[PDB]
Amino acid sequence: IGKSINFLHQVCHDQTPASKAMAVGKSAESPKDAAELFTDLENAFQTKIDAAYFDTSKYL
Amino acid sequence: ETSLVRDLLYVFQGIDGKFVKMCNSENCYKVDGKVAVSKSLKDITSKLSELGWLHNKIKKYTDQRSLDRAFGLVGQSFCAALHQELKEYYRLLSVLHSQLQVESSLTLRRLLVWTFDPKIRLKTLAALVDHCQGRKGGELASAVHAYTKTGDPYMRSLVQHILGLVAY
Amino acid sequence: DKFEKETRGSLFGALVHSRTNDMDIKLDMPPVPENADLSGLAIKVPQSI
Amino acid sequence: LPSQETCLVEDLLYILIGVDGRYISVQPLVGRQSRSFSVEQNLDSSVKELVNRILPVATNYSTVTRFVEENSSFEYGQVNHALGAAMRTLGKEYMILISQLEHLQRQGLLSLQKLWFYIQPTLRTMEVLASIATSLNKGECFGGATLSLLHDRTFGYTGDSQAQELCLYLTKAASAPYFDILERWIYRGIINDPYSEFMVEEHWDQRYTIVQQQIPSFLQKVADK
Amino acid sequence: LPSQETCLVEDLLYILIGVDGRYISVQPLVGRQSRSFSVEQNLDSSVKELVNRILPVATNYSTVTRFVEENSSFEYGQVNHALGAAMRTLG
Repeated sequence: IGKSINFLHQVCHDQTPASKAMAVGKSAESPKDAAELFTDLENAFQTKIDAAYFDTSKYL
Repeated sequence: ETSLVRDLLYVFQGIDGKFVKMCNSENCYKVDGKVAVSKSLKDITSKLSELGWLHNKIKKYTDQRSLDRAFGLVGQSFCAALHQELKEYYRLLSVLHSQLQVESSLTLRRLLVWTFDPKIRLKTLAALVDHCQGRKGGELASAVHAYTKTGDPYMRSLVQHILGLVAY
Repeated sequence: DKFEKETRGSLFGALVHSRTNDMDIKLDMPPVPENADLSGLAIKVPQSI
Repeated sequence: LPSQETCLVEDLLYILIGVDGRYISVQPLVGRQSRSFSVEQNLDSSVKELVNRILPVATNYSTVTRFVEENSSFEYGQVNHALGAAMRTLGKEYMILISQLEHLQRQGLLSLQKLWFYIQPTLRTMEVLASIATSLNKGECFGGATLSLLHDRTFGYTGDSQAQELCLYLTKAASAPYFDILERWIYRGIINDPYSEFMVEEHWDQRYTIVQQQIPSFLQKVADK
Repeated sequence: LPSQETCLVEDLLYILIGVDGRYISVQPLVGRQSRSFSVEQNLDSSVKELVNRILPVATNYSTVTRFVEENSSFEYGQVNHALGAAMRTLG
């Protein structure tokens, strides 16, 4: 997924794949991990990387 | 007796007190040349011995980092954990002085046991650091997770807070 | 935050009497029960609900 | 001479929590189960027998605590480490009536016969935990076979209310790990523990290695399921 | 023994704003950039825990002194004089 973002830098864009709803996500995540007891997510973390994966592969 | 009650506050607060133990290693055993005292004081000194030693183990790692920008990452998020469970080691130390100075006021078997639940909490934290002296990332993240595989949810939670913050 | 408040309150688990953020509370175990003098005692057993 | 009679009362309470005396000497033995305690003899023949009568009651606790608080801590993390840590948790609450008993002292107001009558229900309570500590050390049971002894024990004993209450409680907090890895295996299909606790041990139509030495605690029909 | 104990509490409160104590001697090394403190010969043996209050106020003055030196004399309005005002608000 980190290789693919570099291939659109060979197309040169500063765009986070397709929608800007991927951008809202970075802002949402940083409070959601911070507010928690001291616990990090990790069974849900692999779920939205699918929704990132299908987005940046069909778009590339 | 009661002098030793003000003395047992000081290796918890730092290291040494009234009568010096002469070592920041090994086990932090009473040295005072008093043996014509009763041998049950001696058995409470050997409990205290691994309380004060387990406290000086937490100081070594966060003071060996002596905050550096080199591995400013993940190494120092683990030290911030070590600072948050130190602060609490001092917080039961303060309700123990509030019992001392009253405006029983002397220890009993109550606090003799009370101390050991922090020992087994701080032991969970000794076991996380003996495994990995390294400051390198993803090596500490493989270190604290090998203690979350174990049985018993009681220490598992304690290592979840560290694994959540190593991960942060 | 839940872990910190719980820990801070229970004074690192050294209070099994109630949780309070007080550093000046005297640590006292409850006096011997009513019927102890009749029945002796046995170990206390706690629950989960 | 009457003071030596209260002094032997106060000395016993440190034997009781399993540490070294003040005039009662402790023998070294390794793998000990009952280490001999040499009492300070007393001048009147009746007060010394009383301290010999309470003496196995303090011994049998002190030994069964000493090795389960450490043996559990050596373990790989199976359900029996969760059991063995739960005995140490239960040993916390033991220490509350003993710490409250000395709270009533600041002069003699106790006798040896009051000490034993206070712990008389609790001596049946510790010795039914002694028989769990004894079997699990004879077999050196792995995590499937602990729970297999332990099930039948809290459902083949009755003899005290507060005793059956605990041996249910702590086996149910050791079964709760086991039940959770059942739910990970019967819903998701993963199997992950440090050391396997089941009969199944993954890798024609062979995909499993099966044994009858770590089967569930319940009758073999659910193990087939 | 408690009388010396409340004393070293009191005397610490005066030290802590990076100011002269009573039985605690402060000497500036190089122009107030570093200042070494000298705690009294204590009649209790909490001496090690006394020094664990020295190192907090040790790192106190060398913030305060540096920035009251920056913003008043160096005359860089951009950042240096501005940030000196900020850290003074945290003072």
